[PDB]
Order: sequence, then structure tokens, then C-alpha cells
Amino acid sequence: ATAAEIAALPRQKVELVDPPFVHAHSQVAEGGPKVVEFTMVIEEKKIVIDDAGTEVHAMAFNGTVPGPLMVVHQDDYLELTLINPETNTLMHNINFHAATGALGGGGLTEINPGEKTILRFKATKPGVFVYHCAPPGMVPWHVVSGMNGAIMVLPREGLHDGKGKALTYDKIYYVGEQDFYVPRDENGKYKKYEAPGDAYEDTVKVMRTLTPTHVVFNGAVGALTGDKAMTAAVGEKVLIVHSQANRDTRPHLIGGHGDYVWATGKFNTPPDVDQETWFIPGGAAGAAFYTFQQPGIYAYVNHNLIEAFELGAAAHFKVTGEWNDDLMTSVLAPSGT
Amino acid sequence: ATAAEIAALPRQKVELVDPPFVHAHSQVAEGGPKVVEFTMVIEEKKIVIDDAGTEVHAMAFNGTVPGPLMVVHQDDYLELTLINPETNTLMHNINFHAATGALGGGGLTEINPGEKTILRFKATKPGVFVYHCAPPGMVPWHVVSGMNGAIMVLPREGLHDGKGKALTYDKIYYVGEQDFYVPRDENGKYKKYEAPGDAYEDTVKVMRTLTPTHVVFNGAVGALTGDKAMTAAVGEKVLIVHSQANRDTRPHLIGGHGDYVWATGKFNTPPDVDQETWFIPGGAAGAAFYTFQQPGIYAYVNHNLIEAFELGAAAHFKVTGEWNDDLMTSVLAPSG
Amino acid sequence: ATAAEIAALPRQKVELVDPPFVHAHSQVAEGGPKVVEFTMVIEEKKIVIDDAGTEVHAMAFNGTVPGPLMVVHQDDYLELTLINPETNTLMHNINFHAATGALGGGGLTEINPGEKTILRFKATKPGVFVYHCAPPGMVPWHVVSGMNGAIMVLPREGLHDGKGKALTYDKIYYVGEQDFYVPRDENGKYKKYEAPGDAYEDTVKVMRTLTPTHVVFNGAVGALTGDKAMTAAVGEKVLIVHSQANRDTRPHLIGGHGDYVWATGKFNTPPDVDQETWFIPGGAAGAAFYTFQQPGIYAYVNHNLIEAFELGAAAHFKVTGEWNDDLMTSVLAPSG
Ligand SMILES: [Cu+2]
Ligand SMILES: [Cu+2]
Ligand SMILES: [Cu+2]
Ligand SMILES: [Cu+]
Ligand SMILES: [Cu+]
Ligand SMILES: [Cu+]
Ligand SMILES: [Cu+]
Ligand SMILES: [Cu+]
Repeated sequence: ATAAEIAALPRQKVELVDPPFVHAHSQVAEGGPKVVEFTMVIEEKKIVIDDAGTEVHAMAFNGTVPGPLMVVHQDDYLELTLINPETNTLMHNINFHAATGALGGGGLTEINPGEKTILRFKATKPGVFVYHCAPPGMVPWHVVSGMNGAIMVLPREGLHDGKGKALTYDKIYYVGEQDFYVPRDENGKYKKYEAPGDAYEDTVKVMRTLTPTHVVFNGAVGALTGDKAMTAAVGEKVLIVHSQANRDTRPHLIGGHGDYVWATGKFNTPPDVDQETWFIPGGAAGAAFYTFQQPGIYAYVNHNLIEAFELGAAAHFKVTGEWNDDLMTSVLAPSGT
Repeated sequence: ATAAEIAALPRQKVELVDPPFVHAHSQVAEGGPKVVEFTMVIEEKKIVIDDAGTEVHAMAFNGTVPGPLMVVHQDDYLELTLINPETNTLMHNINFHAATGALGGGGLTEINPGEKTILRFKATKPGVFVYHCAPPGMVPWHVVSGMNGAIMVLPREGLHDGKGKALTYDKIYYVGEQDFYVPRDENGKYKKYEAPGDAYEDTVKVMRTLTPTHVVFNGAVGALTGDKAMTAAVGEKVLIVHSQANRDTRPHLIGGHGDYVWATGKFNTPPDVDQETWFIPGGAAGAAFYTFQQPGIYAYVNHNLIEAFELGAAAHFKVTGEWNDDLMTSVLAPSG
Repeated sequence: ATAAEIAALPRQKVELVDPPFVHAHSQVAEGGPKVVEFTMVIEEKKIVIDDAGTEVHAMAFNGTVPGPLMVVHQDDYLELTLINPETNTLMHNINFHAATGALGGGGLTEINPGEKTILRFKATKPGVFVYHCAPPGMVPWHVVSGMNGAIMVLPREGLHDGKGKALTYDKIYYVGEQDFYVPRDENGKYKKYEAPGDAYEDTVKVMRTLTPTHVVFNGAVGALTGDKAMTAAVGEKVLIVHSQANRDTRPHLIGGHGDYVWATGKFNTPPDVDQETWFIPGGAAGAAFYTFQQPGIYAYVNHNLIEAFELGAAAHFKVTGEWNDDLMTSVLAPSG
């Protein structure tokens, strides 16, 4: 398309919502290609990542870890206004794995505190894709400080299974998984720092061990539990988009399955089916589609069970509906031999 | 199926066999859906896992690490009686990744020492699937103490390739891979404990490093080597089911291939072909089909070679038959 | 084929070149099956792997880490002359994941210093495949000393997508990724040694932590940058072959994609498409095909970003051509 043709396209402003929720969108595209406009302000901010009160100096797109999910359709243009407020201390940028050229956009979006930039790219490939900050010389430090999220580029005709049958979800959640590398003192207790920069050298040491201290969903141990548990009902079709910008994960819905899993995150690659545990390599997003069949509590985890239950990578679903004794029944409840 | 229809299905008891062997079964289903009955007794016992006398307080379905492979067909029911003897000291349960609801069954099967339970579930999805104990709040500890196995839910019409041609194995083995996290004293010597709970805090510290001290098949270094090597013959078709309930692995048949590999373990997902090394994520089972073409010794390993040859994740096959010089020949033997 | 039939086939001698370049070859086979002849000399040599002058006692096929890429077509025979000079100190051999029997060839190729051997195998399965040394009892040590490479067995009709459409590359590069485990002294400084055997015990201790000190392409931090950046132009189709003989990796072309990726490395397994980051398990090779659409610098990384940017797993592409503002444009450049 020419500059004139792109200028002629309709514009649509989108208001982002915080993960694990996803902004309003249509599964099947409404009309022809559009220029879809998003705005995010970067916030360097202290966050608490566990019940003990462990602090991280987060670097957060739109003030959240992960950054919010942006949704467009194939061959739309994504136009992001990215703002680095003067209250921040570092240069930041953005790299979309969905985009083509200039390192995913990082080469065109280097902004110092007090600067903004507007990047437009054509969403040429359908799938879920990571985005993250990547300042030359400081790449993993920004990413593992939480400066990452994902986008979804839906096919214009919505999702289909590997054989061309439509797959329409009732609801969608975005689970961003974060590996954190928090320095410890000689007592083995987590350290706190005055400024983000004070934590650099100690943190790099931990990063080099390749062993995170915390592996969390939505920025903290237990963030998607209790009154923040995800919800569904028997019969409800749910898409769960999962990203990890730096490190492998292996998602598993305990008590359920991934009926269709785009494990590579890319919708022109046919989905795997009937999955127990799927695998998403660091630097990627994946998506699983499931129809709930049983009520009750589910745990959605990274199925390295140490990572899930010792390091924090566990979320819950609360599911309403009627129990199905055909699928599963307690023939004899625990009782004396 | 209606209530009377489910109640009318035949019930069949099956006797289990210790890994890597697999109980008798048919690849193509015999007759209509059945309720297939298994029984397992949980054993808490000390096992020795290496050549240095290193001990683990194992938590073992049916007394083995891994637990035995249960085989059913799609839309059968699996009905397990699980028994926790009063001589044990921990609560246990069971979670089948093949099952739907109640965390895979764990929510319905929490049994204290001196209790039993019976769980039934419908095997709605074909594939190999992990099962493991998962007491809330102590999940990874039970699993990395060896309390895991797998099941196979065969399609009612047996296995097929991506093009619908039947794939019929002559034999099947089940390799369960176990990551252990054994505490060491400040001299680097592995520690021993009186009771399983005594090791809990020290073990969790090791677990949190995400670095196993041992990675083994069938519960110990060299368990499937030497006089306990698996066997085959040239021309024989072998299915190798492999599971890892907690941690990634990358199986490789040294000297062979995975001709067809269901790397995700699910038979409705077409198999990869001609594989050198396949990948099974922690919390899953996979299966590889191979027709042996050369005799001699093979090594079957996790192809992180440090995990295989320093930490224990290496098995052998001994294969009989005639050497094929077309496939491979020594044109000039090692010489000065 | 019979011995007589094989003896009658045409022979072609190949001259190998240093990675990341690949020796002259045709994508579509030229004529019927041939016996393709290669020669490699093993060199035990010091390599410097970072800008701090850190040394590895490399065990290098053809003097490079990785060893060179060998290219044949399906149902050709690969005939390798392998030489272990008298100047070396250790026994070596070679195991081809592409081959069938004798552990991939290792059982037939054990050569002491001053010996040579010739191995022939039939390349029956199309794909990219790891090769590596594997002396019984010292397997991972040789591998993580850089003694590994890959081969490509092209289909006789060249590459195709999952729907039978031809995929023809303009350029091919081979990136061998290496995990190193370098001992450190009490002050955290990397140790140096004056013979390969002197490093053994210290190196095994680091290996057992499963935590590499360095993760590098082409044997060194920054190797495939600057004078060794890979090159292309807008419109050019490039195949990137990537191997890792011991440890998982997750390749990613920063600023681009893998348009078609044989993540398992096997050409009869249809490629994944539109990939952001693909996954290659330790013990395997994979290949990605991409058509460049933008000029500029690209980084090609293992997308564990600590591995890429702290431990060394980062390469560059320098791409010439016209910028495409439809694909991407700066609507407002960084400004107050
Ligand atoms: Cu990236
Ligand atoms: Cu599980
Ligand atoms: Cu190998
Ligand atoms: Cu940054
Ligand atoms: Cu940043
Ligand atoms: Cu248990
Ligand atoms: Cu060697
Ligand atoms: Cu060797």
C-alpha cells in the first residue's frame, strides 16, 4: 500500500485494559484494514511480588506487569504512541515480535525521559506475539524488570482449527509470565533498593545463574487467585494467551486440557490438540482454547511444579456449573481399608 | 451414554506389571467400551539411586518409580482402587492428566495412611498422559520423590501415521524419567534421614535451585543398562513411551531415530517423523515408534549429555540380527 | 543396494569451508545417488571465547567450533575420512545423528592420535542433523569442548513448504551454538590450563551445575558480528541452519521472523510458519527460511535474553536495500 492509501484508511482509537483482561474487540474483522491506535505510558515503579513484601523496581508499559494485550486483525496497522515521562530515569523503547524491520521497532522508538514517539507497523502475520523493551546494552535487565507484554493479531476471518472449522471463544484471558531475579543478603532474605540503578550489579549476578527467584503470573505470586481468580462456566469456551519474553514455560490447566493449542502462537501453524501440557519457548507467546466440562477450582500452572508451587507460577479458575459423573466420579470416597 | 448404559458396561480387572514393561493389552480395542479396573498400593520406602549408596525416601505408586503404565482405549473408563497402607506416614492422592475435573482426580482421592479410595474417569482423549500425586501444598515434593507414572489411552482403532496408515508395534516399553534433588552436607556428601518428613526443608532448598542432583530412568542410575537393557531385533517395531512429570527432557535413541514421534503425546496430533531428538516438556508424556534396522548396542538418553552421562539419564537397548552394510559400513577400520 | 551397486555409483569429492559458510552444493540433486566424499582432521587447540581472554581447550573437527556443515541429498552415501593427528592427545570418534547403526558411527570410528578411519553411511532421512564426538565414558566433555557440528540431507527435489510448493534459498548460513563450562578461581576469574586433560576435573564440576558460563555462536562471544556478520539484501531468501548438540536453544531473528521453520530439523515433518521464536532441543539441529523485507542490522539470538546478551548468544545480519514504510514507519520520531 502507498502512503496515500494508508492515509485513507479508517482510524480506530482503543482504550487498553489491565491484564489478565483484554480490551473489547471482534473476533472476525469488521470492515477492511484500519489503523488501530494505542497509547502507553511507561512507568518505572516499585511493585511487590510476593506476600512477604519483596520489592522490584519494575519497568512497566501502561503501569502493569505484563504490559496490556493489544488486539488487531491481520493487515491492520498498529499505531502506538509510546510515552516516557520525565519522572522516569532510563531510556526505553519497544520491540514488537509481530513487526518487520528496525529490530521490531526498537531502532525507531528510543525515548529518553520527557520524550514520546509514534510507531506504525503493518500486522502482516496472524498470531500472538511478544513485545518488550530492548535498549542496546541493557536488554535482559529491562525485560526481567517486567518490561514486556504481548499482542494478538487475529485472522480477519477469526480463529479456525487445523481443518478450517471456526473456533469462537466466549472469553479471553492474557497470562503474562515473568521470571524475576531478586538479590539476597547473607541471611538469604531479599534485598530492597532506593533507586532502580542501585539494584543493577547485584541483579545481573542473579540473572547469570539462570535461576529465577520468582516465576509469577500478572506480576506477583498469587496475583490470579482469590478475588482475582479467573472465572468460567461449564460449556464456556475460553482462550488463554500466555507469554514469556525471556524464559521457557510449560502451561497446564490442572483438571482440564488444551483442546486446541497454538503452541508456537502462530495461527497459520495448525494447533496441537488434546494437550495435557504445552510448551512456549522464552521470547514467545502461545494460545490455548478449551471448553470447560466440569465445575470447581482449577489451577493453571507452569508444570515445572517447583516453578509453579515454590516460585509462584500458579493461577486459579473458579468454574460454575453441574458436576459430570460420566466424566469423573468418586466410586468410593476416602475411607478405612 | 445414559445412566443404565454406563452401569451396563463390562468391568474388567487388569493386573499391572513393573516398568519398563507394560501389562498385556490389545492395540485395536476388543469389543465396546469397558470400565477397566486397576489397583495400586502406595509404598513409602528408602531406595538407593546411584553407585555411592545415595538414598531417597521414595513415594511409589505400586512400589515402583515410575508408577506402572495403565493402558486403556478411548472412551473406556479407568477405575482405580488406590490404597494407602497404615504403615505409611503421609497423605497421598492421584491426579490423572488424562482425566477431566477435580484437579485430575486429586480432589477426590486424598487418602491418609489406613485409607483407600476408588476413582473412575472416562478416558475421552487418546494419547499418553502423566499421572502423579499432588497433595495441596506439597505437590512438587511428592512428585520429585518419585510419585508419578503415566497412562496410555489408545485410539479404539490402534495407532496410525499422519496419512492414516496403521502403525502396529511388536513391543512397547515405558521409560519414566525422574529428577531427584538430594541434599548434601557442607563436605558435598549426600545426606541420609530417618523419616521422609525429616528431609523436607533440606530437599526444598535443593529443589528451588532448579538443578537436580540426579536425573534417572526407572528410579536409579543405570537401571535400564547392562543386564537390564531393553531388547529388540532387526525388523521389530518398538513403541517407547517416555514421561517426565516435573521437568523437560529430550529423548534420543543413539544409533537410531524416532520414525514417528507423538512429541506432545497426543494421538490426534499428527506425529513428527524421522526425528533425531524429540522434546517432552515437564508435566507430559510422549511416545516414539521405531523399526530397528541394525543389531548391536544402542543408548537411549536425555540428550542433554551432562544429564545423560553425568547425572544418570541413559538406558541401553540390545538388538539382535544381521548387520546392514548398505546402511553403514567401516570402509577403513581405525588404523595408523 | 548391494555392495556391487554401491561400488558402481558416481563419487563426488567435497571441499569443506568454515562456518557459518557452507560448501558448494545444489539444492535439487544433480543426477542419481552418489557417494559423497569428505575429509576432516581433528585439532585439539586453544580457543579464546570472550573479550576477557577466557580460554577453552577446544576439540575441533576441521579446526573450527562448530565443525563444518556437510551437505548431501537423501539416499546419497556420506563417506567420511576422519583423521586424528599424532599432535593430538586423546582418542576421538564421530557419531552422525543422520546415520543408522553403531551408535551413529562412533562404535566404528574410535581413532587414537596417529590413526585415521573411513566411515560410509546411507543418508536415508532428509533434514539437518547433529554430529559429534562421543568416546565412551567421556561423552559430554568432548561435546562441550566444541566437538560437534551438523549435516544437511536435502530432499532430492530440494526444499518444499507443507503444501508441496518449492522453497529455494539464495543464501545459507550454519550457526553452531555452544554451551561452555569454564572453571573459575576463588576471585571469580576464569582459569587457564596448558593441556586438555588438566582441565577435566574442574570442568566436570561446572558441567554438573547445568549452568554454562558462556553460550556462544561459532565458538566465541561476538564471533558472528562485525567482520563476521552474516549478510543479505531485501528480497533475498536465506536458510539459517542452527544446531545445539548438548543444550536447548530458542532462536529468534530480531526484526524478522522464521517464515518457514523446520523446528525439529526434519524435512518430512511440515514446517511451522510465521514464527517469532522457534525451539531446538539439545541434541538436535533446526532450520529456518526467511525472505528479508527490510534493510538494516538484525540481531539473531537465543531468546533467553540473559543467554543472548550476558552469556554470548548473539549474532548480527547486515542487510542492504530499500526501506519499506508500509511495513513500518516512524510517524513521530523520539521528541519532547
Ligand atoms: Cu525479543
Ligand atoms: Cu500435573
Ligand atoms: Cu548425540
Ligand atoms: Cu529498556
Ligand atoms: Cu525499558
Ligand atoms: Cu504422594
Ligand atoms: Cu573427541
Ligand atoms: Cu570424543
